[PDB]
Amino acid sequence: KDTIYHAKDAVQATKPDMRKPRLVVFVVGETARADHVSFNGYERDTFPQLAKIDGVTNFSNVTSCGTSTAYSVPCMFSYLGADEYDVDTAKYQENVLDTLDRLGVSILWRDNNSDSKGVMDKLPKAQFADYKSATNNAICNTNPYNECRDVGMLVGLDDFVAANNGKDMLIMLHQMGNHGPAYFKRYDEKFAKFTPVCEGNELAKCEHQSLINAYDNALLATDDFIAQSIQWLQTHSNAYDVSMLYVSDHGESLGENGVYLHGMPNAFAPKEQRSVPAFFWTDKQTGITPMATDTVLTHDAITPTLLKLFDVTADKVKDRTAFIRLEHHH
Ligand SMILES: OC[C@H]1O[C@@H](O)[C@H](O)[C@@H](O)[C@@H]1O
Ligand SMILES: [Zn+2]
Repeated sequence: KDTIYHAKDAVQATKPDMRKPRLVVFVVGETARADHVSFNGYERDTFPQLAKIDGVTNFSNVTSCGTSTAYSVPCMFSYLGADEYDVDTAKYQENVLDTLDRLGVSILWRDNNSDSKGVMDKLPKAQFADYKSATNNAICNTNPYNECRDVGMLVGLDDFVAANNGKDMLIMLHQMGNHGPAYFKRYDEKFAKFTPVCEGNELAKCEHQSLINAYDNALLATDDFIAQSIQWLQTHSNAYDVSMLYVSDHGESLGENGVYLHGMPNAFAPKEQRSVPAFFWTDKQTGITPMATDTVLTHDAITPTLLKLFDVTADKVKDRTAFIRLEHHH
């Protein structure tokens, strides 16, 4: 079907031959709950490595648009926003990646989760890569499950930067993250910090604390993946203005009222399935400034954030709140 347009007015105010090119990693998270983030008040240190990195902003009031991967991911990149979003027609709308690609930003999507749920479908096929494959992902033999790890998506990104030398670049890394029910499979042994761990597939039959322990160990591995993603960006900070955005697609029920996993219709889904973490990191020289940590935010903030990071204006989101501010200190 023909593409329905939303941002044909979009203009990029500055080009990478007149200022530093910009390089952004957007980590599309999976199944992570805001209330299990240390920064949000959780009594366990689930993000020790991010805690040591300067310039990380944690956002304490972020609500997902939905409770599943197929529903939330397209909306996260949409112009319609959660209130007018239609999952069944999202694929035919111009989305924020379409706009950025059209204006010259090089887009890459690596996926260790499933796929882009239609978001990459209008862009050239080679700009999407399946990193659940052990012949794309070199980090699948570190665990007895032979499960490919999110950090494997960082291997060879330097090839992409070199192939796009001096251009603006936006790289999506779609995480396996905290996907259940087998939380215990989601992390290598070095992250088996909270013990004992539920290693059964029937969650209600595990002792509750052992389920929480497995879930929190999986968060430690995501803390590590985000920290290494920032470290990778930092190797490019002299030539590029580098930033990292993380937002989870939805949360997770962990036995409250006997509910497990996610995917429940928004009308009656419990809050645990909607309250998600978000982090923003940027290098000091970029001039990008985060919004207040307690700003009331939703997935609708993602599209204007991605546009602002590349100096793009679009009428459709002119009134939207982003994760980053409009004002600039000189
Ligand atoms: O029930 C169908 C859909 O309803 C939405 O409100 C939820 O966010 C989705 O996860 C679900 O798939
Ligand atoms: Zn998901």
